[PDB]
Amino acid sequence: RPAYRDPRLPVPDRVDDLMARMSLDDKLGQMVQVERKAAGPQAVADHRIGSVLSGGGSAPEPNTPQAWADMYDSYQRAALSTPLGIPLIYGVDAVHGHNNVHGATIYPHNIGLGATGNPDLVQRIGAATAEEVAATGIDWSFAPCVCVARDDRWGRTYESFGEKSENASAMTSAVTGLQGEALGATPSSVMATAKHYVGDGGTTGGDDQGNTEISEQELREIHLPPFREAIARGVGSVMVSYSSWNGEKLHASTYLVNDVLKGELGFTGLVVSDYDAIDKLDGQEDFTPDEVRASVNAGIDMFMMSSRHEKFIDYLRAEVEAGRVPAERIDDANRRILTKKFELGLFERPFAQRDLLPTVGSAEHRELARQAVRESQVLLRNDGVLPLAKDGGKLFVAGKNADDIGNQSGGWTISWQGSSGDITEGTTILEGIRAAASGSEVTYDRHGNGVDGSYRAAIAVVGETPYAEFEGDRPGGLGLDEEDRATIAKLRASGVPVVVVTVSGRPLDIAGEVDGWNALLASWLPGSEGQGVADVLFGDHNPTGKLPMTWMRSFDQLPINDGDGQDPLFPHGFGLSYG
Ligand SMILES: OC[C@@H](O)[C@@H](O)[C@H](O)[C@@H](O)CO
Ligand SMILES: [Mg+2]
Ligand SMILES: [Mg+2]
Ligand SMILES: [Mg+2]
Ligand SMILES: [Mg+2]
Ligand SMILES: [Mg+2]
Ligand SMILES: [Mg+2]
Repeated sequence: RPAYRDPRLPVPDRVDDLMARMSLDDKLGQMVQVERKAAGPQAVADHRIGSVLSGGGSAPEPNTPQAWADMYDSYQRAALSTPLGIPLIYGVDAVHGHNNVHGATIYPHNIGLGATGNPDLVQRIGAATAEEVAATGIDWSFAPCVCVARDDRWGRTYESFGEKSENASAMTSAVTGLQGEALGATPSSVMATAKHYVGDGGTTGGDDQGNTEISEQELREIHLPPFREAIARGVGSVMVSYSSWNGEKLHASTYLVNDVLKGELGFTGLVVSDYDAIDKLDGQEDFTPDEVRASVNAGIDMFMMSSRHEKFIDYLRAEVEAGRVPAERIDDANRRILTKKFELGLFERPFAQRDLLPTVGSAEHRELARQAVRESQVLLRNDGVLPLAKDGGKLFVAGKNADDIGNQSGGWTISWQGSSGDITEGTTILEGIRAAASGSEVTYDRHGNGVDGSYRAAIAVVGETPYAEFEGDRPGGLGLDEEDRATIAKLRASGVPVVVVTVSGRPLDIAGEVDGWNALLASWLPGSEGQGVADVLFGDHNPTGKLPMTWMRSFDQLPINDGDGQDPLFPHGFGLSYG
């Protein structure tokens, strides 16, 4: 009988009726998103908490798609038992597939997706990702990063679709895939998150969580446009950045968050903080009442925290009681959060859609991922060695990234940082090479040992190991490590033609060596379907990818970006094909 329980009522009328019935404590609870390790289902319900997230690597046991759905439903049952029965919204980083879930499809990271120049493909990946997430019940992915990465030293360069605002703006089609045209319209609708607002790709030195020291014009012309496009597509959520703009923390920027994002850009959705982001406002651990006040009054609606939910609620209650946070600010945050819960259909269909569990890691989704692997490959040098024949002559394969699911997936794969090894279901690049050259003997040695002049070609799959966020900052350099250079030198010493394949999250500093390589193929972080690399190597896919970042002649040029007058090794948009 309460109007908010009427599923035929317009959403704003349902929101009005529910909020009319809420105590201040109910409203404070809705503004909390707590990490699952800090609060089980009962505690989430006891505090009337609005949201739970899994941080990177935060899986139930066992890590299976069914166990995630069970975990989600367990939290939801408790939330539904409260006096108002406001359903929980659950968030997760599903940033290249449902990447915390073992056996989920792992798509190329954003930088390779930007290299495809194919927004329709990115949209299809958003839709397939949303299906695999909705199978586990989770309602909300912290994706896409619409960050415009301007300094390759940044540990999140690979989460960026490219260095040009055009790149990221075009790829906000990921939002349309994840959400559908209308949030909640289909059962696999999953709320998307434009992140991180704003300027995370512009920090000085590419330092993660750093300071973006640029004019308002530069901020608006380079970093803002992808947010505008995501909003035009109906993005349900925007996540604020840890970084600063001209020394002002984004999480305290009333101007950028309230005045520009909510006001000028007219964003009507849910503004969420980054993880324990208010804690970092004063540079000291934990959050103070001052940090709560500053960030709530900046206009943020929901606060993502690793623990201390009861302390957050107590602090915010006191701020509201004292009038330092106006009552309308709490109501604005609740109207935005509850609206998305109603739009997502959570008051009608709160539980995991287990009919979708068979799609998780399904062949059709892996075929889509393989197509993204193919199109993300960027051919940068080729003297004729590529494409390799399927003629039967012996091939040699080497490199620490040749036969490693985890290395080819990079960060945010099962764990937060990612890791090396066979960490989820997929096909390695070496396995794709063996299958492409199905009539050929294929010798593999990580370090190139055993290669000789009897081989018709040697393939060295080198580059980075997995990282995420600040752990991936590289102020010290981006050259190949000593193993990669030793292995390539061993292969070149055989006199055999050498194909170098970079598995990396960004351009690497290779200008001093590249002239010795018969071919160079940039593969980025292709994900679980490594066979798409062999598709290009053997000419099944004539390379179509183009560089989404300008490729340095020297580490000393960073930051290097299209139009800055510097002379690059390869310019933005560069990519060879077979001719
Ligand atoms: O892109 C930011 C991401 O959403 C982050 O907030 C994660 O949720 C957290 O780091 C998980 O450990
Ligand atoms: Mg599907
Ligand atoms: Mg759901
Ligand atoms: Mg750093
Ligand atoms: Mg603090
Ligand atoms: Mg495998
Ligand atoms: Mg650049």
